[PDB]
Amino acid sequence: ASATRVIQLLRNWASGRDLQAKLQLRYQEISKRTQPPPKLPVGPSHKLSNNYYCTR
Amino acid sequence: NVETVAVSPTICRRGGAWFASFGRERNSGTKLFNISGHVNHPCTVEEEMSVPLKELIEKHAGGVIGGWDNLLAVIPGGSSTPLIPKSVCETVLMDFDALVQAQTGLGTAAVIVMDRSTDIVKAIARLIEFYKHESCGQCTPCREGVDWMNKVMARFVKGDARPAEIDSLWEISKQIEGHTICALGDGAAWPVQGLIRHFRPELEERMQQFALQHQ
Ligand SMILES: Cc1cc2nc3c(=O)[nH]c(=O)nc-3n(C[C@H](O)[C@H](O)[C@H](O)COP(=O)(O)O)c2cc1C
Ligand code: SF4
Repeated sequence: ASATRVIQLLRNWASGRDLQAKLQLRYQEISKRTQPPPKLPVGPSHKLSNNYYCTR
Repeated sequence: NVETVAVSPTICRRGGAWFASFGRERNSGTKLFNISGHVNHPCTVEEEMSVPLKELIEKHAGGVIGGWDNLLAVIPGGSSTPLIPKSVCETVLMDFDALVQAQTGLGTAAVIVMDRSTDIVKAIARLIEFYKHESCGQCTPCREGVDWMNKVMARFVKGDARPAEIDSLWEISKQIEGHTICALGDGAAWPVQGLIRHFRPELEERMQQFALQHQ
């Protein structure tokens, strides 16, 4: 947040707390909009044997 | 069968008791034996029913190539019967009941012996390919499943598969056996089961070696 020191002090004193610590506007701390590919595991019924449907 | 019909008149001429004197109970008579594979003297011979396998090989076939210690496996009753390793081959008799207790069956008494210088997976896969080429295609379990077994077996020889599949293959064979019209499906399922049961470490080692070689 690009607010001057005097404005920061005034808003902090009017609010009664430190506002720069917990800002309601988002900045570079959010995750990137491009992400690596996922791998996405499979479930328990993905066996090649001992996996008859009548038992599950 | 030809042998049954051809022995009936001698049984009539000489008596049922004379024929029944040979072999154990419920295993009477004299049976023709074919010895082939890794023996010094492959031959066809007539001999008493309940002969030991080792005795038969060492007496009539001249022994297994490279001595008895060189034996790896035997298919005792034709390709349909499952194979048995040396440990059980040492003291097994040649008749229906004794060979059933060894989880094989007497079959047609066609002994095919293999020493330790042959690829057991390749031999079983060749038998499965024979069965794939011989099925009539009438019923779906034999047709489809024997083709599937053939494809899986070819990969197994290479070692291109994974360890988890072996169990898969075992399950597939079970599905075929007892569900087909005739016993060709059983005769294709049993050799695979015998190979798995007695040589799973060889399949696992081949798969591991392939995986190491291919990264
Ligand atoms: C796929 C298949 C192939 C067979 N081929 C023969 C064969 O070539 N010769 C034979 O005598 N029996 C063969 N049999 C077994 C026959 O059913 C058998 O001859 C029949 O049961 C009567 O034989 P038996 O005189 O021993 O009682 C075959 C069975 C199957 C399932
Ligand atoms: S099991 Fe017998 S009837 Fe069925 S497809 Fe195979 S050979 Fe034909």
